Amino acid sequence: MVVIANAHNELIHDAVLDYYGKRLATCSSDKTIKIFEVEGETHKLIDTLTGHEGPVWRVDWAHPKFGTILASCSYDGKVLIWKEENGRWSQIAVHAVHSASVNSVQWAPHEYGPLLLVASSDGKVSVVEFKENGTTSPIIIDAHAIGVNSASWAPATIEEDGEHNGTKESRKFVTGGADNLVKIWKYNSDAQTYVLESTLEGHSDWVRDVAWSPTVLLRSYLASVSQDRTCIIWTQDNEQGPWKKTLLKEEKFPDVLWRASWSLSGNVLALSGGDNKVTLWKENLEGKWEPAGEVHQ
Amino acid sequence: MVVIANAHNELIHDAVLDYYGKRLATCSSDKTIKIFEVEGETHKLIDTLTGHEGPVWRVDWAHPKFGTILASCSYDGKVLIWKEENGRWSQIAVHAVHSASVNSVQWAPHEYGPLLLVASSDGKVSVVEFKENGTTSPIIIDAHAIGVNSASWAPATIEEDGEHNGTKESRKFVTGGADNLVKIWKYNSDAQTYVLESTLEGHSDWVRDVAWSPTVLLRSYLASVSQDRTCIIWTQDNEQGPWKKTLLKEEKFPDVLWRASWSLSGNVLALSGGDNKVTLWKENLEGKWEPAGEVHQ
Amino acid sequence: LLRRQFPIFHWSAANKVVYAVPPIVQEIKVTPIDQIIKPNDMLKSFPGPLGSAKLKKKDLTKWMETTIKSISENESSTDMTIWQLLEMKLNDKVNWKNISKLLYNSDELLMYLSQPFPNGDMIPNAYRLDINCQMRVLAFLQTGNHDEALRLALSKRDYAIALLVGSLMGKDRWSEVIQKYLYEGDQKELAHFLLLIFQVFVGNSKMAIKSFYTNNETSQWASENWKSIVAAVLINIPENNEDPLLIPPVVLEFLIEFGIFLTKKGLTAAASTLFIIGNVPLSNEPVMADSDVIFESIGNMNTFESILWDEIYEYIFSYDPKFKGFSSILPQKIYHASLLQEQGLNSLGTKYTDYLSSSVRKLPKKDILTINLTRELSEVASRLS
Amino acid sequence: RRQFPIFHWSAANKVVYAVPPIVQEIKVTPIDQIIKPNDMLKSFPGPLGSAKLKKKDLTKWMETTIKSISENESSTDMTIWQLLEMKLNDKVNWKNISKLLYNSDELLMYLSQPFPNGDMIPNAYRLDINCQMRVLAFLQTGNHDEALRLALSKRDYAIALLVGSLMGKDRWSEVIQKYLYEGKELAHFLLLIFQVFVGNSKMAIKSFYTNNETSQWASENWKSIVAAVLINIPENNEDPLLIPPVVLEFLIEFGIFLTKKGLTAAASTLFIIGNVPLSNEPVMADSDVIFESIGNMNTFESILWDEIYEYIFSYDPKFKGFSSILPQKIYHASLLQEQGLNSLGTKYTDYLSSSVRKLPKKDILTINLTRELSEVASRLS
Repeated sequence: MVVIANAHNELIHDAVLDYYGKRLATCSSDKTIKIFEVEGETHKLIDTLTGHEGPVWRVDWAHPKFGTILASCSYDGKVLIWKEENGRWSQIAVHAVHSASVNSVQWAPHEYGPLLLVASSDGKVSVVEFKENGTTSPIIIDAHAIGVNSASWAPATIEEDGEHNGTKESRKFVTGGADNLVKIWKYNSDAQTYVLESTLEGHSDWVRDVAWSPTVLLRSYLASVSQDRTCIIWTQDNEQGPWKKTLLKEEKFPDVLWRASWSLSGNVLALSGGDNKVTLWKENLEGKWEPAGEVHQ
Repeated sequence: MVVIANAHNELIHDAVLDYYGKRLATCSSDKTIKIFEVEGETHKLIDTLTGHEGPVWRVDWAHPKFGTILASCSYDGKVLIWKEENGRWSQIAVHAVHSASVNSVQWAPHEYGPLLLVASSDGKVSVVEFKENGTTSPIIIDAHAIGVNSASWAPATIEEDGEHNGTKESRKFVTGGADNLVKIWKYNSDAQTYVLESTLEGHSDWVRDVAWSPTVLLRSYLASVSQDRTCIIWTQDNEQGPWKKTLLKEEKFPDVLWRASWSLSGNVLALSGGDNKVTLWKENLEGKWEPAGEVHQ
Repeated sequence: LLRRQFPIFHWSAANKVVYAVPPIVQEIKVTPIDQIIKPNDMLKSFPGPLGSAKLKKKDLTKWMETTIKSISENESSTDMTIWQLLEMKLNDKVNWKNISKLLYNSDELLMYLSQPFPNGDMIPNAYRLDINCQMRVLAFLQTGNHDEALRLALSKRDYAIALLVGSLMGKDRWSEVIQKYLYEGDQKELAHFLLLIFQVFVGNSKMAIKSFYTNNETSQWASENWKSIVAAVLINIPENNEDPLLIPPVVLEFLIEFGIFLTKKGLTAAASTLFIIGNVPLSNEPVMADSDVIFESIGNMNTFESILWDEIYEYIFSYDPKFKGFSSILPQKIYHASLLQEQGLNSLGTKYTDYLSSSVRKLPKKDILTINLTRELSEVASRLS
Repeated sequence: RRQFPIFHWSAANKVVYAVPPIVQEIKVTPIDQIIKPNDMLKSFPGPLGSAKLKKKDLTKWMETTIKSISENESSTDMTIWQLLEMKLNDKVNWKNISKLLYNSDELLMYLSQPFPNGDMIPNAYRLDINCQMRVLAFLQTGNHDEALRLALSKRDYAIALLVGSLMGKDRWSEVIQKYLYEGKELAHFLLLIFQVFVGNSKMAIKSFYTNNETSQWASENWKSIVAAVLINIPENNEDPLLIPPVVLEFLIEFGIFLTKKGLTAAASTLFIIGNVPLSNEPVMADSDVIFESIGNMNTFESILWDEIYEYIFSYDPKFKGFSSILPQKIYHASLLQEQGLNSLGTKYTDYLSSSVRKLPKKDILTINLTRELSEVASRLS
């Protein structure tokens, strides 16, 4: 097993393997990103990335067909985009539109091209492209009252296009805000922006994370995670129908819940909590969620 | 109504209208036949026919298409045949084959041509043609033991011819004898004569007459009449099946029964009895025979 | 005896008769046939050959009214069931209720039912499975044991569950349960009637009726009360607005099976009534496979009623467009024409021979029946000129 | 200002996590030191229906799996497992299916027990001569309703049943109820059995919804109920696998009810026996309940059961796969990827490709499945 001790002297907020599992990216209150090479059981520091002016909260890798590209977000309200060329790292883009902390950044399904979803404490969400061959332009929407803690893409899907009797793609994402709400957003070519599809109420305190399952199955799954110490699982039988709400388990968790992440096949849910434990969950025959393993080290 | 008093000074044994009901023929123990013209309510003697050498028992008219032809039979054992031409009568033929009284003579269905059925006390029955354009020849069969009192043609019918997969006609007649029996006869081309089809037992004394109904219906009807003072009605559902036997009425008649004759349509039966009364009979819905009129004058 | 003067009587083709009747010098008389055979206005008034398309359903419907009136009025004792039955079917003014009431006037019974009836308590006089036996029956059924379940219900005389269990096993044992309930224990005839009604609407009319043959006591009852029996069955037929003339198969079996029984017991008018209601075709073929009984004609084929009834019954089938006619009665039609000749009705006579000609020429020219009918038809036709 | 756990999945069958101590360590390990692959998915005989398939491997695989599962975990309800095994074998006798749901043999001892056959006092009612005459006269006048009313008011349920048979299944049923309930669970059971084989299963079952006492009984004893019905089916040698229409109706109606009470497993058991196809179209017109998958779709059992159930339908050459479960098949292939089973993985993506391309290239399901299939396919190389 690969162990990395002391990647930062300060708090580590995120660590993410790239697609081939041979680079690791880590980020800290020390305002830096670090890129580690992982080849077999060994590891080595490749480069430290400086640029942010406050703690870096999250990072996300872009799909390998776009090359070797990382995105970072920070308390300083900026999103930075980094590329690896001929072994060396550098900064290639800056997304600086928000007037308060940027809490999450996430690359969209590769079907949309290199495109970013960005969530901020200023209450807004932004979506901007990455290009080296052209001019970009952000779409900025007012999402949540007190602030947005998290935003996550739904999988690419094709839907029926009525107005023209053909097929159009439906781009959706989900957001979670300091207003205790979860919201679904859908791009609308007429409005030229993302518009509110649904408002899901269930939590009694800030929503810290939302993760839309990449399940290839027809039903849709969302996991939302709150400071109310609960995890809500949202399902939708039909693209155009209502959302079902279900508590992962009937009783409050011991501490606050922080992150939620689905496995690639979309059946396993891993929860990061305040009790400093990661818990895995999956459905039984009757559809009830049950322990699927743990990491409590 | 036409009344003829004193047609003969001796017993009158038979009187018969021709087909058009304009000639009457009467015959007597005085050995003669008389022919009366009947036009309207009037009548006149046309001719007295002499030739027989004993009482003349019966006469029968041939079908008009053969012309105006009478047949007579007699105690003297002869059958005489008479023809009317240009108003005047004469004798045209003699059938003299039997060695005792000839008791009945009857013309066959016109389908067979001018053909006679003859019955005798000598126990035999003969069948002979009448022709003026050719040579005749009698068929003579042993019919009943002690003697034959009556013989009557069955209607002309066509039957299935198996041997050749086609149609042939079936010639039948019925006889009644002093042996108390009734018998059906059927011509057989292979045997070149009439052969015994069935022997119907039922009477307990001489059979005086038998009459085969000319009914156009499928079922066959025979009336036999005996000195046992009863009348038996014989039916046959199928040309090839058994004969059903039924008493006309359940109780003996007052005297002996002498003649039986079916109406042309074949539904009415007229009985001549020893009580010197003629009774008419016909079937009710249930098929029981019931009075249909009387003549007792 | 040969020295004795005997009566003489002969028919002529010229509608004359000759007879001589020795006195209580012998006279011979020649008189027209009708001074001896009193003719019927019936045959004379009948609206020509039905089916002949110069026919208007008018003349016929009115003719039946007239005839039926005169007949019953002049002879009250005459059973008019068949007359009136054929009239109904001719009108489409026919409902199973109407036919039922024709067979048997039920109004007598309505009086009885209006009479006040005790709706009070009663002492237990029957049996019913207790909790124990009830459990046994369930367990028996849970194990698929129909036979053991029924045996137990019958041995405790609980005919309710017996019937229920019996329904899982087919009409056969169902019927046996009915018998045991009724006859387990004067009230003799009550059971017979109820038994039959319940058998018919289950498909056991064959079984039910076959029982008569073996029991002389119940066969006398059945043949004596056939009118009310059939009437009971018909009036219990479930109403069907779109199928007013659709006999339910189980009722059809009953009519034929029972119409056979009646034939055996000598009652051929009754039998024919059932066959008519059942719309059984007139032919030479047996009405049922396992029987030799034939529906050849309505009443004795020689009777005038039979001639007319048979032709009317044929006309009724004729409104069914596919229907081609009853060959089996063609002989009777020719015989009909022959009867018109004897009554000096040459006019209507040719109306028949002519119609019958086209009727026969539309037959297989080589069939035996065809060939005979042609000859016989010629003979009658000849006589009518 | 607090150190939190970290966990992320990788497309490379690796995982990254960090768990704060009770200097913070980050670990990267193969997904199987976290998740341990069931031998179940690994041993399953490739894609069924793929014609490189021999019905051998499957029948044996079910035996093995069923043995290991029950042996290692006795508490696991094996009804569905064993039911699907039977139907897979063609050795399908209704009696065998019944005995699987509930074993009636426990009753055979009670039945063999000695029973008092002593003459009894009267405890029921029966029409006297008078009433008996009235009933006849009523029938002679065509009055079914008045005849039945009289038989019921005198509590003579025998003639009541008889008269009732002249009037249709409807009032027949009502008589059954009155006879049973006039004066426990015994009645409920008998009532249902007699209703089913008359065509009143719809009526009989609809009654549960209104009575909380009888609905609790029905849902609690559904196994023995269905078993009673099946074991009472008339054996037809000509066609043994065909289901009596009135029994098919009952199964679906009964299933619907079970679903309405969240007994999805029980419902699926009935839906299988009745041979209800897997699809989105509401199995029954009068209701919304659908049969989308045997048990929860996200479970491994469901993946396998669903594919096995499909294979069984495949016997009939006319039959052409299911659509509603295609997503589940792709999800299956995805699950193989995560368990590093790229081999069997492509066996599925490949088969599924031809499977999908045999659909209208204009449909929503087609385009989506195509995209999703590409993504998984890409990941497997």
